[PDB]
Amino acid sequence: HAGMIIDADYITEDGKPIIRIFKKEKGEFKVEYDRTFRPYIYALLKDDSAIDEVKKITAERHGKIVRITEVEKVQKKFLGRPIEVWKLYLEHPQDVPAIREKIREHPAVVDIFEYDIPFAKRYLIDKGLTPMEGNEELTFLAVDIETLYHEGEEFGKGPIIMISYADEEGAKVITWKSIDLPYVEVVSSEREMIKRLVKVIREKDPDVIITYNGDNFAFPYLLKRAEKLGIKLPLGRDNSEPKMQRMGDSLAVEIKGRIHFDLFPVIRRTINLPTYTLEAVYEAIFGKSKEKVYAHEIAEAWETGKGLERVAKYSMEDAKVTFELGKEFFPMEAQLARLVGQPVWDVSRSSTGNLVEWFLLRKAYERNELAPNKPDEREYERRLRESYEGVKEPEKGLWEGIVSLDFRSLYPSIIITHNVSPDTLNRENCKEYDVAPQVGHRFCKDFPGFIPSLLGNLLEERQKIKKRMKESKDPVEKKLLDYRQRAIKILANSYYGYYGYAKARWYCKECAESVTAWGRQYIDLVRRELESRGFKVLYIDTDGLYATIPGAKHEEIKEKALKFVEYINSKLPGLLELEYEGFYARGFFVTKKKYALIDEEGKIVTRGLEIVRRDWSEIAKETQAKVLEAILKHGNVDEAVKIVKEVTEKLSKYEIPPEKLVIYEQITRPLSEYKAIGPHVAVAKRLAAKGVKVKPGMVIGYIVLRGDGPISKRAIAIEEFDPKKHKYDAEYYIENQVLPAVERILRAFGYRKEDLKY
DNA sequence: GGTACGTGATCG
DNA sequence: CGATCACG
Ligand SMILES: [Mg+2]
Ligand SMILES: [Mg+2]
Repeated sequence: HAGMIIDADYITEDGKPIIRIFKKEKGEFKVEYDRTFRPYIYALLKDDSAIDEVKKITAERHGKIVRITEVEKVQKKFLGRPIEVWKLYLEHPQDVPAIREKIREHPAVVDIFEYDIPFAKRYLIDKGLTPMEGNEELTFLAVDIETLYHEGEEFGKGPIIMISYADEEGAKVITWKSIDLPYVEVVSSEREMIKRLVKVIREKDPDVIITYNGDNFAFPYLLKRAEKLGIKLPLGRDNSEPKMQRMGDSLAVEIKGRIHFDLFPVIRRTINLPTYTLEAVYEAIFGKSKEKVYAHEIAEAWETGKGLERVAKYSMEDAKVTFELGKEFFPMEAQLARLVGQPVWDVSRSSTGNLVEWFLLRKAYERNELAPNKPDEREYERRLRESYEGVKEPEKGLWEGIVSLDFRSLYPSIIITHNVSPDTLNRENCKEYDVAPQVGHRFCKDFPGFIPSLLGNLLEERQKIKKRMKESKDPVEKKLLDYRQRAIKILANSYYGYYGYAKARWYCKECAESVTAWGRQYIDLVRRELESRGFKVLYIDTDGLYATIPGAKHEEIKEKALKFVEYINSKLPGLLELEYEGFYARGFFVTKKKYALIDEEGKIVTRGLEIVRRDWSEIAKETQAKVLEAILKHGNVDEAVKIVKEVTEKLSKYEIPPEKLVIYEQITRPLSEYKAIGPHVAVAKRLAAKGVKVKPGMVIGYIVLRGDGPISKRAIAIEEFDPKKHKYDAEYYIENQVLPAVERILRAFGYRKEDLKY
């Protein structure tokens, strides 16, 4: 007796928390309320007698004192050992951060546990509730906005000039200037356009609102303009406004009762691109071109009133492709949510490490296993500093016909068979153990470890799904089950990396090294078997390898490689599996996770080399693209070296246009809060002194001028740069922009920074 | 309702 | 050098 859980949160009523579970039941929105769930933490005491002193600990919050409501002695498992801890109950979840350190402080408290779990996620776990279960069909709406922007303006100065939305009914634009198009709704003002978006969202009542970077652009901007205009945005199903949440240094927006699905973090994790522009992303997924209308063109069309039909078509397409992309990427996010038992909102905005931790926390509750704590700043830094033990340095030069092989589906099987877990590492009075090669870590065989045990169930569940897929005549369940087995593969293949994740609860350096040591025996086997087949291995890392058959035909390399994977998988026991990732026409390798390739369709794929960001000048970005194109598209490293020598000489002779020398960097604080004054801050302070309203979010465009001292004293605001009066710093653009951009790439061919000038 | 991550440039 | 700051 349940529908599909889409989210969960809590509200406070008479100072007491009420859990809200948002559900979709046979097409209808339902909200369930729970007033009975209580927040709690665990305390490990030196002796049971101490509970009388410990239960009397107090804190303060909201003018009122905070108390431990009730105490309960519980028997749990910690570090693969029985443990007795006290469950300390509180009235409100905001009581936990107020009292937890007062409890930890106590002389009779050995340690505290499970004290930083958000209340609604604590509820989902403890109540055994899993989001996104069932065949419930959700509704979707893509939303986008276009704003009037001028160089280096304060966030929200310019009005919103268009709002676009799309669904299965089509893509529409709301604007407040006359545009004669079938999909354009013309209203009287920015205020009436924002009120129309509110009306469209309330009427369509979508379960999912899809945006492209709506967390940082569309919704913060809508909220800023709504504030300036004195209007509300009752977008929540409870009529609440979209809520900005601070995630890192960037934002995350939640719309209560709905799933705000921002594609930007999703696409950034899923696919590898030098830029994540909507146009680049759409082309990568659907193989279709999308036209861009730049901010300066939008401003010119709006202010002049000429060429506005072009701007409205761009706004309409932004919503249309946002809808198509959302429908493409949501199914996998929905199955990952269900698998880890947390809402899509949170899961779509998480790293795989955090997905593993949410899976582990729920599994720990189900297995009565006390969860280890997250490290403190000291421990987190020490983990970042730790050195692991075990591949080779890449082959130099430009290689043709490159085959890509993936090793990742090897590691879950190694964790399971060798019982690699923090609870099985170096156990006292162990009867039988596995010793890791080289590294020598001992893993107890006496009981299955917490992680190996879960992994085995994950892998068995995936095999059952795959078996149901072969035996199914229904194409609808085959589709759903395919996303489910893919979600398990993604989660299982994230465990190896998680053991080494410095913020992990079940962090285990020895576990990660041991998996690396056992894994290496299979990587050495793959390498040897490839090499006896005539293959040259050009690059090897724990993730995979790149190989070619020097001087062979491309179809021969493919055929032999495909035959090779088929053969190795037949020799490797169990679920240990090698995967043929792909083929590349050309490629070069600099170091670990620093390489560049080109496929047979002419698409360039790189890792850890490209500088397509606003804080790098166009001259450096343009030169680097030209160097990569000379190498990968022309197969000519001599051309790439000549490109760099020409650009640097042209910079020396002041032959490069100043527009290609601009650096852009955002102001993120009040100017007095800066500890180190970088060039953009030095420029910003001068603007503020002139009367400019400098605020966090303002992007500073500057050019570095010739002179003595650090660059900060020699940087000028772009609007103040006069080509007649000012002279840019050619040495800075050569040595700090152009050469660093290309020196890593060209190192793969034997050139040093010094070889790239006349 | 806890506030990302890895990585590289520049300051102090 | 270590610290500080920004990108996407
Ligand atoms: Mg747009
Ligand atoms: Mg939430």
